[PDB]
Amino acid sequence: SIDPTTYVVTTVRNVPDGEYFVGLRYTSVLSPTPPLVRDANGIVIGTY
Amino acid sequence: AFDGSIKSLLQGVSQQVPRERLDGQVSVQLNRLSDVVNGNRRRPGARY
Repeated sequence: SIDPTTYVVTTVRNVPDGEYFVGLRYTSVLSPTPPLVRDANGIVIGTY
Repeated sequence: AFDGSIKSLLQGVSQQVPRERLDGQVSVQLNRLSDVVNGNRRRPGARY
């Protein structure tokens, strides 16, 4: 939870006292390229 | 029977006999584009 008036935050159970970091998230999308078929001379075949 | 594939279509028009034309040359092109990356497609329209 986060108190709307004082901005105090309560963590999940069983965390001991100590030092911690606080920040924000981000995504790391990636997308390969589809394979291809290539004969001896390097020509592309079988696209369909 | 055998099969095959034309290497490419990105060298524009030519007028030599077929024995000597380089790879990629074609016989007739009109209102087309020799665009790379997108292929051999039609040209856009002219805006007033």
